[PDB]
Amino acid sequence: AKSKAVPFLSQPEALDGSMAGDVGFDPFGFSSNFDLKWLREAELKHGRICMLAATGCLVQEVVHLPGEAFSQKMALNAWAAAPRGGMISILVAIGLIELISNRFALTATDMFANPNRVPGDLGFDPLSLGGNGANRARMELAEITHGRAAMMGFSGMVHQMLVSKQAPIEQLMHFKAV
Amino acid sequence: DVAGLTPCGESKEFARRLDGSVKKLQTRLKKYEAGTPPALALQKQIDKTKNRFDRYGKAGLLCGTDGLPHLIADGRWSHSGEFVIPGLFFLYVAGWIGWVGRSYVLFARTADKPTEKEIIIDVPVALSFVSTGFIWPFSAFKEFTSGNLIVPADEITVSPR
Amino acid sequence: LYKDGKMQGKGVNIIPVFARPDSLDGTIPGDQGFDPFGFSSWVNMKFVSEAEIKHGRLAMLAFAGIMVESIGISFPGATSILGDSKDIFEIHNKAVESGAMGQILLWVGFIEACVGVPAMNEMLSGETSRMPGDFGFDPLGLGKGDKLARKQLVEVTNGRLAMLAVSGIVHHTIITGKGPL
Amino acid sequence: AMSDSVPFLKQPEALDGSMAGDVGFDPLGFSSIGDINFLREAELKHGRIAMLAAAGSIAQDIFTFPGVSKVVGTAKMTGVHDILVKQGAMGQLLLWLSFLEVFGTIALLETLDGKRAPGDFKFDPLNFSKNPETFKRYQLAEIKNGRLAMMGVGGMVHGYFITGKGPLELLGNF
Amino acid sequence: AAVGFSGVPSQFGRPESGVYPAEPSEQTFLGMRGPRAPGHRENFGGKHTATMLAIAALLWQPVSEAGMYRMQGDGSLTKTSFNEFEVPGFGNAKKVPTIESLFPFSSKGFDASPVLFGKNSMIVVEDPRDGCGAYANSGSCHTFLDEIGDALKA
Amino acid sequence: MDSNFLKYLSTAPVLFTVWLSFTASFIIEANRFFPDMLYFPM
Ligand code: CLA
Ligand code: CLA
Ligand code: CLA
Ligand SMILES: CC1=C(C#C/C(C)=C/C=C/C(C)=C/C=C/C=C(C)/C=C/C=C(\C)C#CC2=C(C)C[C@@H](O)CC2(C)C)C(C)(C)C[C@H](O)C1
Ligand SMILES: CC1=C(C#C\C(C)=C/C=C/C(C)=C/C=C/C=C(C)/C=C/C=C(\C)C#CC2=C(C)C[C@@H](O)CC2(C)C)C(C)(C)C[C@H](O)C1
Repeated sequence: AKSKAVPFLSQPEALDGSMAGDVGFDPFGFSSNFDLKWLREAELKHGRICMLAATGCLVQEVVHLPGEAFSQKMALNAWAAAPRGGMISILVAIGLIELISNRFALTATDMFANPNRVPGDLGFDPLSLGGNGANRARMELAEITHGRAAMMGFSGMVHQMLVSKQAPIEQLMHFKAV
Repeated sequence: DVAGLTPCGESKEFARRLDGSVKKLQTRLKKYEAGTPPALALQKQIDKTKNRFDRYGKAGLLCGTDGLPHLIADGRWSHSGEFVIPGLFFLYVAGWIGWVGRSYVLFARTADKPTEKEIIIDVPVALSFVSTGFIWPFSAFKEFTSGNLIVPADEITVSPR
Repeated sequence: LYKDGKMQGKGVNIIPVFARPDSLDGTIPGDQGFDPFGFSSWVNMKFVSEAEIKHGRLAMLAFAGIMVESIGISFPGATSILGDSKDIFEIHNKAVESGAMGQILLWVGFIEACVGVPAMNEMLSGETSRMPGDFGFDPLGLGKGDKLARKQLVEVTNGRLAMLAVSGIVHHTIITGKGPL
Repeated sequence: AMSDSVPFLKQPEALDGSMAGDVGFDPLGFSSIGDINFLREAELKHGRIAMLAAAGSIAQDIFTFPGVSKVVGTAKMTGVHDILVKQGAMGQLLLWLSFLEVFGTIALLETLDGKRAPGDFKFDPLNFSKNPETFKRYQLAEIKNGRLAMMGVGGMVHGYFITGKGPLELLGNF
Repeated sequence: AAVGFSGVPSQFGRPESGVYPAEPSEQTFLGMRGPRAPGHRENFGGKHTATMLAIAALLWQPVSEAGMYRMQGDGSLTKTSFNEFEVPGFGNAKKVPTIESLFPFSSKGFDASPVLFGKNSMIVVEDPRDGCGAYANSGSCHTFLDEIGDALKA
Repeated sequence: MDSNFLKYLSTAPVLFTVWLSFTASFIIEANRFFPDMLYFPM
C-alpha cells in the first residue's frame, strides 16, 4: 500500500505497475488530478526531445557542418550563429510533424479520442525494430530510462553552459570552479 | 519620411529630449556621494534612459517636431511592427482566452449543477481547456463550419417586436 | 569441501557478535553468516554474489600484478617505456601515457560489454539458470565433481582476502612512499 | 538451449543454425532487434566489399595500372581517394556501384518480403556450386573469408593511418 | 466524470466524431503506421519507398555535378554553369531556367558532391580533448578530475 | 491535502486573484528584463 520509490508515502492510485518505468513515484499526486495517458505522452515527448538535445549538445561540439555559421562549439552560441531562416524552417517543420503525427488530434480534449491510440505510440517504427513480443516491455523501459536520464543531463548541460560559458566536453577538459 | 516625419536617430529634438532627461537625472545625482545607494540607483536610471533613447533611435521609429516617436498604422510593411504585429499577438491571445472560456462554459452545461461549476472551477478540466487554446483559429473555424458555433435564430430567445 | 553447517550453510557464524540473519539461504558459496546491515533482505542475491566474485577475482589479479611489479620482475623491454622504478602509482600513470592501460581498458571493457552484461542480465532475468561468477571457463579442467566447494569456497575466501590485501597495500604505499616487499 | 560459441549464454532465438557460419554467436542480441535477413544481407555485403578492398590494398601495394602513377604520384591507400575525387575515377565508380545498388535495394526488399535468400543474386556464371554440398562448403568459405577480410581491411587501413606505408610495405618495414 | 487531460471529447462536452478507424499493423519505411485506403501499403509500402529513395540517390549524382563540361585543347575540362546556356527561339528570354535553377548549389556557395558533402563543403571534425589526458596534466589542461584532486590535496 | 480546502481554493475569487497576480507577475518580469518595448522589433 506504500510507494516503492518513496516508502513513507502511500501508493498513488492509477499507478499499478502497468506502464514502463512505473515504480510508484508520484508524490505530488499529478496522476490523481490528470489523466495518465496525457502525462505519459508528455513524458515520452520531453524525454525524446531531450535525448536528441543531449546528443546534440555533445556531438555539435565535436562535429560541425561546413561554414562559419555552424562553427560554434558551444550550443547556446550555435543557437544564435546558425542562419535564422533555417531555424524558422526547423520550427515550421516541427509544427507540421506535430500536426500530422498526432493525426489532427493535438489537444487535451481530442488526443486519445480514438481508443486505439496508445500514449507515446505515434505509429513510428521506420525500420520495424519492434517486431518482437517479449522484447517490447524491456524496450519501453529502456526508452523511458534513456528519456529520463536525457532530461536530467540536458537540463544540467544547458545551465552549466550558462555558468561556465564553455561547451560541455571542453568544460570537462578545462574546468574552472565558481 | 512618412507624413513629413523624420527618423528619430537624426531628429535634433529627440536628442534634446534625451539630453534634458539625462541632465534632470544628473542634477539629482550631484547631491549624493559616490558609492551611496541613491547614487547607484540614479546612475542606473541614467543608463536605462540612455539605452532606451539609443534603442528608439536605432529602431527606424519616426519622430515629429515634438521630439517623440510617432507610430504609423496604415498597413505599410515598413511600420508593421508598430501596430500590426502587436495586433496579431493580441488577437492570438484574446482568441485563446475566448475559445477556452467558451469550451469551459459548454463543459459546465453538461455537469450535474452547472452554476456550481461556474463558481467553483473544476481546475484540472479548466487547465485542460486552457491547454487546448493554442490552435484556437482552426478549432474555432471547424466548430463554425460544422454548425457547432452558431445556433439558429429559432432557438434563441427574443423580445416581442 | 562443501562442509554445510561447518564452513557454510545455515547456522554458521564466524563473527557471533552479529547474529546470522534469517535472510541468508545458505545456498550461496561463502555464506558464513555475516550480514550485520541486513542487505540480503532487500538486494538481489545473484547480482551481489556476482559482484563479490568479480571484485574478488579482480583483486586477486591486482595483488599478483602489484607484487610482481613492485618486487622488480618485468617482461622483456617493459622497463624502458614504463620507467625503471618500482612504484605502482607511477607505473599506472606511465602505462596510461604510453597507452598500455588504454589497451587493457579497451579489451576488458569489450569483454565486459559483450558477454558480461548479457550474462548478468540473463542470470537476473531468469533465462539461463546461470550461477553467479559462472563464465564456463575451465580450460585446464580442475573442477568437475569437487566443484560444489573446495573450489568455489576457496575462490571466494581468496577473493575477499585479496580485496583486503590490495586495499591495505595501496594505502600503505600511499602513507609510506614505498611499495610492498 | 545455450550458445555453442559462448557456452554460458543462451542461444539467440532468431539464430537457428541454417545459415552458413551460424555458431550461435549473438551475445548482445542484435538479431532480436533487426531482421535476420537484413542482418545477413548486410553481413554479406560488408564481407564481399571488404574482400575486394583487402585484395585491392594488397594488389595496389604490388602494382599499379598504366598511367595511374602519373596522376597519383607516391600516394597509397585512402590517400588516393581525394586525388581520384578531383579526377573522374571515384565519381564513375560511385555512379556504377549506385546503379548496381538500386537493384540491390530491390533485392533486399524482396528478401525482406521473403522471396529471396539474403545475398543470393544468383551470380554463378561458371557453375561452381553444382552439388548442394559444394554449395554449403562455398557458403561457409564465403562467410568466413568475408568476416576475416572485414577484420583484415580494418587493420590495413588503420595501419596506414598510423604509418602511411601500406599493408605489404609495413610487413617489409617493421 | 471528466478526468483532467483525458482527451475524450465526450467527457468535455466537445463535438466528437463517432467514427474512429481501427489501427492496422502495416508499416512503411519512410511513412507512418495508420489507416490507409485498400491497396495503399501494397503499392506504396516499404518496397516502393526504398526503391524511390535509391533512384533519387542515383539521380542526385549527375544533378549534384550539374554543368556544361567542355573539353579544351589540352584535354582538360572546363565546367561552366547552365545559366549561360542560351536558346535560339524564345524572344528576349535567351537565358532560360535549367536544372541548376531547381538545384542552385553555387548560389549558396555549397560545393555539392554525389555523396552530398564535397571537398570545399567537407564535414568539419575536431578533437575536443585538446591533446591532453583525463588526469595528471601539467600545462593548459585542467580537467574536472584534476580539479577534484587539487580540491582534495590542499 | 484536504479536498474541502482544495475546493475552497478552486472558488472564483481565489482563482481570480491568483490568476491575475500570476498574469501581472508575467507582465512585470517581462518589463523588468525587456523594458521600454513600444514596438515589435523587426
Ligand atoms: C533537440 C535537437 C537538436 C536541436 C534543436 C539542434 C539545433 C542545432 N544544431 Mg544540431 N544535432 C542534434 C540535435 C539538435 N541540434 C543531434 C542529435 C545531432 C547529431 C546527429 C546534431 C548534429 C549537428 C551538427 C553536426 C550540426 C548541428 C547544428 C545545429 C544548429 C543549426 C541547425 C542544423 O544545421 O542542424 C543540423 C542537424 C543535424 C545534423 C541532425 C538533426 C537531427 C534531429 C535530431 C532530428 C531527428 C528527429 C526528427 C524530428 C524526426 C522525428 C519525427 C518523429 C518523432 C515523428 C542548431 C543550433 C550545426 C551547428 O550550428 O554546429 C554547431 C552543425 O554543424 N547539429
Ligand atoms: C467565456 C468568456 C466570454 C466569451 C467568449 C464572450 C464572448 C463575447 N462577449 Mg462577453 N462577457 C464575458 C465573458 C465572455 N464573453 C464576461 C465574463 C462578461 C462580464 C464582464 C462579459 C460582458 C460582455 C459585454 C458587456 C459585451 C460582451 C460582448 C461579447 C461578444 C464580443 C466579444 C467582446 O466584446 O469581448 C469583450 C469581453 C469583455 C470585455 C468581458 C470579458 C471578461 C473576461 C476577460 C472574459 C472571461 C474569461 C473567463 C474567466 C475564462 C474562464 C475559462 C476557464 C474557466 C477555463 C462575444 C459574443 C459584447 C457584445 O455583445 O458584442 C456583440 C458586449 O457588449 N460581453
Ligand atoms: C559502357 C559504360 C561506360 C561508359 C560509357 C563510361 C565512360 C567513361 N568512364 Mg567509366 N566505368 C564504367 C562504365 C562506363 N564508363 C564501369 C562499369 C566502371 C567500373 C565501375 C567504370 C569506371 C571508371 C573509372 C574508374 C574511370 C572511368 C572514366 C570514364 C570516362 C573516360 C573518358 C575518356 O576519355 O576515356 C577514354 C578511354 C578509353 C577509350 C579507353 C579505356 C579502356 C579501359 C582502360 C579498359 C578498362 C577495362 C576494365 C578493366 C573492364 C571493366 C570490368 C569491371 C566492371 C570489373 C568516361 C566518361 C574515367 C574518368 O572519369 O576520367 C575522367 C575514370 O577514371 N570509368
Ligand atoms: C563467385 C563468383 C566469382 C568469384 C568472385 C570473387 C572475385 C572472389 C575473389 C575474392 C577475394 C577478394 C577474397 C579475398 C579475401 C581477403 C582476405 C580474407 C583478407 C585477408 C586479410 C588478413 C589475412 C590480413 C591483413 C594483414 C594485416 C591486417 C595488415 C597488413 O600489414 C598485413 C596483413 C595483410 C597480413 C567467380 C569469378 C569465381 C565466378 C563464379 O561463378 C561467381
Ligand atoms: C525508434 C527507432 C528509431 C531510433 C531512434 C533515435 C535516433 C534513437 C537515439 C536515442 C538516442 C538519442 C539516445 C540518447 C541518449 C542520451 C541520454 C541517455 C543522456 C545524457 C547523459 C547525461 C547523464 C549527462 C550529461 C552530463 C552533464 C549533465 C554534465 C557534464 O559535466 C557531464 C555529462 C555530459 C556526462 C530509428 C530511427 C532507428 C528507426 C527505428 O525503426 C525506430
